[PDB]
Amino acid sequence: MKGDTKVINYLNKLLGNELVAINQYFLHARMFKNWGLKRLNDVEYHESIDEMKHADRYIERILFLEGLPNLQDLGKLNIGEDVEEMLRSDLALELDGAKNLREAIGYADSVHDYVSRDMMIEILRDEEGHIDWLETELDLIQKMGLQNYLQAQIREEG
Amino acid sequence: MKGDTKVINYLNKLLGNELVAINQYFLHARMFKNWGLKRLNDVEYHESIDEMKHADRYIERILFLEGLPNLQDLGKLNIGEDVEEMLRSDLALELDGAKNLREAIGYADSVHDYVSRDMMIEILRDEEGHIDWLETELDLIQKMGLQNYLQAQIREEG
Amino acid sequence: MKGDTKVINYLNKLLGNELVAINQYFLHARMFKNWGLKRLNDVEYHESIDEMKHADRYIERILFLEGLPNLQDLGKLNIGEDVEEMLRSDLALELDGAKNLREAIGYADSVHDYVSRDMMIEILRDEEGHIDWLETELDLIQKMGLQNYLQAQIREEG
Amino acid sequence: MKGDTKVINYLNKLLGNELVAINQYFLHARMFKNWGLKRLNDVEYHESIDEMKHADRYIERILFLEGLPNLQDLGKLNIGEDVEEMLRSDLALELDGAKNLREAIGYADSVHDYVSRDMMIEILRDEEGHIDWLETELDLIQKMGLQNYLQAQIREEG
Amino acid sequence: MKGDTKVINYLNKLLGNELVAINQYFLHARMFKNWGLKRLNDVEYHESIDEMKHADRYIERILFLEGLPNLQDLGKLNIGEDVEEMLRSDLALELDGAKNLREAIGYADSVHDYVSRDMMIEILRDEEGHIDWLETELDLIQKMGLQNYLQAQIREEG
Amino acid sequence: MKGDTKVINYLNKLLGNELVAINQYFLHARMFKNWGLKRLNDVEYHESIDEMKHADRYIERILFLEGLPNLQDLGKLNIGEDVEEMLRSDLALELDGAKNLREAIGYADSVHDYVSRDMMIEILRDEEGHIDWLETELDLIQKMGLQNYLQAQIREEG
Amino acid sequence: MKGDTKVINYLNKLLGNELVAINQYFLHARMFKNWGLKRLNDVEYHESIDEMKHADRYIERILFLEGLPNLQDLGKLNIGEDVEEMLRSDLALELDGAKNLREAIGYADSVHDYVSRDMMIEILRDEEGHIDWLETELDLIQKMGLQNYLQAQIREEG
Ligand code: HEM
Ligand code: HEM
Ligand code: HEM
Ligand SMILES: [Mn+2]
Ligand SMILES: [Mn+2]
Ligand SMILES: [Mn+2]
Ligand SMILES: [Mn+2]
Ligand SMILES: [Mn+2]
Ligand SMILES: [Mn+2]
Ligand SMILES: [Mn+2]
Ligand SMILES: [Mn+2]
Ligand SMILES: [Mn+2]
Ligand SMILES: [Mn+2]
Ligand SMILES: [Mn+2]
Ligand SMILES: [Mn+2]
Ligand SMILES: [Mn+2]
Ligand SMILES: [Mn+2]
Repeated sequence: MKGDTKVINYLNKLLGNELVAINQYFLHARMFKNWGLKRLNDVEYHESIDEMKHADRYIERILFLEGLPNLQDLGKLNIGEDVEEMLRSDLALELDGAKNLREAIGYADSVHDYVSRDMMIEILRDEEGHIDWLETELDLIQKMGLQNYLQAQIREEG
Repeated sequence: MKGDTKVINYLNKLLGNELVAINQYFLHARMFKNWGLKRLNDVEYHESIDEMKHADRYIERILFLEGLPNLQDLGKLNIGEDVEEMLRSDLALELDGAKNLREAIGYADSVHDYVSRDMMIEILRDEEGHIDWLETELDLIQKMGLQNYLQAQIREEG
Repeated sequence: MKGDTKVINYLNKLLGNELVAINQYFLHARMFKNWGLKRLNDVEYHESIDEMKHADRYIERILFLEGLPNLQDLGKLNIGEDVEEMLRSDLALELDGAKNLREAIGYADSVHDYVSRDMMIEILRDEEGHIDWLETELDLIQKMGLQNYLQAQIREEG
Repeated sequence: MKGDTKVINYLNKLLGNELVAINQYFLHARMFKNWGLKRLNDVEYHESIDEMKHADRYIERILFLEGLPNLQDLGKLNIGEDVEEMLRSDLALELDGAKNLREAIGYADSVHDYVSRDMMIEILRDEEGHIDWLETELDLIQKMGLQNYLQAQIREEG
Repeated sequence: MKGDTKVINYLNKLLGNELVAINQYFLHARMFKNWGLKRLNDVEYHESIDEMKHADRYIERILFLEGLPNLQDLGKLNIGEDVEEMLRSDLALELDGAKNLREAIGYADSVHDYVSRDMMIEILRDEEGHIDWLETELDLIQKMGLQNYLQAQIREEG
Repeated sequence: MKGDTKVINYLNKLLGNELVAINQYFLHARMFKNWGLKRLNDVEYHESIDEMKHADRYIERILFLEGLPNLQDLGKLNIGEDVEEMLRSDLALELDGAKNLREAIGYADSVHDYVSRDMMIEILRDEEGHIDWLETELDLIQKMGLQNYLQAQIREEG
Repeated sequence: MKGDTKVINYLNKLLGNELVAINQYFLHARMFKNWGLKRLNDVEYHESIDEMKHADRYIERILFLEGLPNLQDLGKLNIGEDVEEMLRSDLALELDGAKNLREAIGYADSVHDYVSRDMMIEILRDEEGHIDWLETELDLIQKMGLQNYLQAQIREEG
């Protein structure tokens, strides 16, 4: 079905954001894994899989709307050297994505693409949830201290 | 454990190949899906997941060997406009990867990194398997004709 | 138990026929498999296993009758280059075997070896069944056309 | 996929070895069976089926590598007249096959056909296992004496 | 089957390494157990059992190859007085074994003993895995501090 | 808890005996296995595991009693060249161990270490049981003759 | 049955020791419980129940031996004010009981009351086990520090 051109560009810009989040969350998960920090490996791997699934939703909507998914442009990953710096790059990436999402949702709404808009509010709701996890971890590091925080990651939660 | 520097570069060059195969196989799967070609969507999606799992094996080996995984450089995707052109870009990508793998396996062997070498022979064995599927499909297109070939893709196999 | 010498030679001549049918049906099954023609791989592999089991019945009867099984002389395989030519070499091999069987059954009967005779009528009944499958396929190729025939082989029957 | 010509010849030379092992192990199994030596019939029949499955692996690899399987040339079977002579022909055949395999594995490795090479190391591992069984039986015949050895074969093991 | 003499010596040298690892890992497990450090007792006991099973693989290969297993020469155990010193003697023993293994694998390969070679790459892969556990523990001790590290060992993981 | 010094030395002398029994019973089991003598492999492997478990009981008692387990001194193994010679070295080792145990039990009793004493009477009871098996086998070899005895070992008991 | 008078007095002296251990372990369990230290409540409550069951064994043996159980004399409880002081009073009580037990076991043995003697070696074995737990806890308090030790007691082990 023929979509609005500027909705298709927002969808590609947003898909482009997911492509860096997938790679950055996946490499952080495996870095935490290699350090023995199992709980951090499991939560970050899951966030990686969520972004994978978001990228898949945009690829499919762009194709239905008769656009072309751009999987060729990868933005700049910010890895970090320690646990706290790694969790802050992630919080910062999420905060930018949420910002681009707010803008795209408002545009899709103004051109009456209500289905693309609802897709994006669902993805925004998942991003606000990752933002909540990252903020609480970063605070817990300050409150219990890094050595206590690292000790809490070596066994997995349920 | 400290790995050989040139083994760590081969592992990153190879990881870099998987990153384009993941994106190119995933976008081809979803293009076939949008066209109604369900069987082709299912096989190409599975190949995408295999490359995902290969990329994960290299990320973990590079980290143990004390190197840094490069998830920042994405090579050039070659998408294609029709079914046959899409399957040929995939066969060509696989044929190059197999070529780089043969070279890396030989080097890892000469520096006695037998575990990195065996990991790569396993991945090479999976790639030869994707090469076999792609070659047979491309031949079947010539033998039964494209309209018959497209008709065979609209329901999924088991 | 001491068998009739000429019955033991018919049994070896017939065993010799099964040894080429086993190899020719097995190589055709794997050729069809490599071409993507799964239904043809499954039926020809099964015919190969039937001939295997026939060869086993003759080996055991020749040994009871105090003869020596000849597994050393392999006749000339006629492979074929395409689907239709491959199925016609098979039909032709079966038609010759059935001819040698008719002759051996009549001889075993005239020397009163009724058990060797009944063994051979059972094997003849299986060969007439392979002849029926091969003839119907060769006719279906003419009636629906080769491209339609090849399309029907890519998924397996039940 | 196009294979190295000399790898395809080693694969055919090896397939040719399996074709005599299949026939020689199968006829020995049925000879032991006719003599009442059930345990020897069961182990030799199983070795026959293993060679069958090895021959199938080579036929499929040669076809993928774009060669032609040679199922037309059967080498010379060495049957034997008694139990010990029969088991020694088998040990001798296995010892030759292992020798040709060592040579082919080294060549496949030097042309970087690591998947054909690994296939052959797996088959070599099964052949070393048959070599172990045959050597132990031949020693047990000397240690307990032939009449005791024959008595041990009349019921099947588990 | 008659093996290469120098392969049989590498196999005995390597068996000799496993005999000290078995005793050193077993005594460390029981020392950690006596100190209340249950998680460390369980992981080190399991490593002890792996070495037991490796020693068993070499004993059986040397016997098939017609050599004699040397279970009479025990090298020098390095026990350690505290947790960190104990884990570093283990890391150091593993690093030496891996070094002797790399050398033996290359020799077995050059004499074409591909089955003894593959046995050793499998054992090398298990040793690289123990090396990974030991390195991560030694780093976690530095990152969370010894009192936090000791507190994490008093209950067992799953 | 602080143990008596001479009790801790008896416990180490005894642990030292178990370390040769473990290695001598394990190598005899695998030699019988390689010869085809399965029943003898299973019983001797089990005796090896019992000694393993005895060595573990002494290591743990010495540690509680505040001593140091000596796993560094391995005595002289007496392997043997044939079945009967191998079983007699085992009977002789057991007979010595039982002798050292009788002496240690009496000493532990005189210093009132009743728990170390009871541990040792339990281990003595297991050793008298291995002595019974070895004596009966050695007699059965004389009564039925070696060729009959070897024939009885080729299948496993229950 | 009429017992030896001095065996009956040792049995009452020992029963008298269990009566203080029951009360001291039970009050310590409930004190740890009230402080939130659940793991310490569970282990000390179980030790209390073991002493209960020991007191029951002595009451029954004294009655069979025709003596009178003395449940009227309670010795002096040493409670303690903090966690470490409480665990040391317990270790000290156990160490005295073990001392009286060693003496009684030797006397019962010299008058040939082998059944009363074996009853007491079983109880001694349980007391050495409580001694092991108490010593390891007291060391863990020094090694991980009291605040880490108290944090580890707030959830129960399995
Ligand atoms: C173009 C970007 C990618 C897309 C669109 C994508 C999509 C997916 C999807 C849809 C799944 C299945 C999710 C589910 O469980 O329901 C998946 C799984 C997975 N992906 Fe990706 N992925 C991408 C990139 C990557 C990369 C770079 C890696 C990193 C190595 C990766 C690793 C994985 C892994 C390990 C799994 C789990 C596979 C399994 O065992 O099932 N993916 N991905
Ligand atoms: C002397 C000729 C041969 C005889 C007498 C023979 C006999 C047999 C028999 C009795 C079986 C078991 C049939 C059943 O399932 O009940 C069998 C299975 C089989 N044979 Fe043969 N065979 C012969 C040659 C071959 C050859 C040349 C190949 C080709 C590679 C082959 C491949 C197989 C395979 C793949 C199976 C199935 C094995 C399994 O997975 O169970 N056979 N054969
Ligand atoms: C010549 C060296 C040794 C060899 C070849 C050896 C081999 C084995 C094998 C094959 C097993 C069974 C593994 C399984 O669970 O699958 C085993 C178990 C065991 N070994 Fe050893 N072992 C050796 C020395 C020792 C020593 C010195 C000790 C230390 C006291 C020991 C203690 C044990 C224990 C406790 C088990 C578990 C037994 C059970 O409950 O099943 N082993 N060993
Ligand atoms: Mn997202
Ligand atoms: Mn997110
Ligand atoms: Mn790949
Ligand atoms: Mn691939
Ligand atoms: Mn037939
Ligand atoms: Mn037929
Ligand atoms: Mn074979
Ligand atoms: Mn074989
Ligand atoms: Mn090892
Ligand atoms: Mn190891
Ligand atoms: Mn013992
Ligand atoms: Mn014993
Ligand atoms: Mn008590
Ligand atoms: Mn107690």
